[PDB]
Amino acid sequence: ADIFYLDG
Amino acid sequence: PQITLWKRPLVTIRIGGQLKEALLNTGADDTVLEEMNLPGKWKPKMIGGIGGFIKVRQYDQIPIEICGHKAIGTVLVGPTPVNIIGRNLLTQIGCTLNF
Amino acid sequence: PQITLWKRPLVTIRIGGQLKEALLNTGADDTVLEEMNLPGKWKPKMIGGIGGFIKVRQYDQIPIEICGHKAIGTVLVGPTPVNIIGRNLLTQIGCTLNF
Repeated sequence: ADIFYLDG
Repeated sequence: PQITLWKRPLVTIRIGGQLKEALLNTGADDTVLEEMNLPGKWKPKMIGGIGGFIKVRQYDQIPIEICGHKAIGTVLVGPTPVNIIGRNLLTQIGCTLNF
Repeated sequence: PQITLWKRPLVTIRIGGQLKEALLNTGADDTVLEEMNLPGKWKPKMIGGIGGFIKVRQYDQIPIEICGHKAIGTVLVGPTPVNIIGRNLLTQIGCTLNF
């Protein structure tokens, strides 16, 4: 259940 | 295909006859789409990411075509910043990381 | 290597003799590491994920060894729940998605 999308 | 990473790995997916752009995301365990209507039952669920936890709706055994490749699995719907294809479906279409 | 996606694609990274484990993350624009006081000028930045934004310190031109591959580039430091290798560095080491 872990979603590491990152918008820099 | 082979997708390089100079740009975001955004691809076209087909779900419920709808076309959408989604991000191929090796950092996501699960697949999360922006708010939409999907049929069948769903189970309320909580997930987390870099800035904490969100509420989503979990749909099971949903067919999705990703760059033409067919998958059927779990799709979460809620307030994701972008449509995200996660490892649960990446594995189904045979996607790996290579260097 | 070829890394499958059945499990989280975790790899060993070295930053200045501190060696940590990081997620190879095609869904991340940037590279973000937890807890470390690395050298040089840094600029505040806000980065967004599922759940919202976190404040990080941006360090430029930082060496990082990833599975024997030499990477140098921008490294963000902040309260990320997991260490993340982003597209900025995945490109440098020749990493692609393949299916």
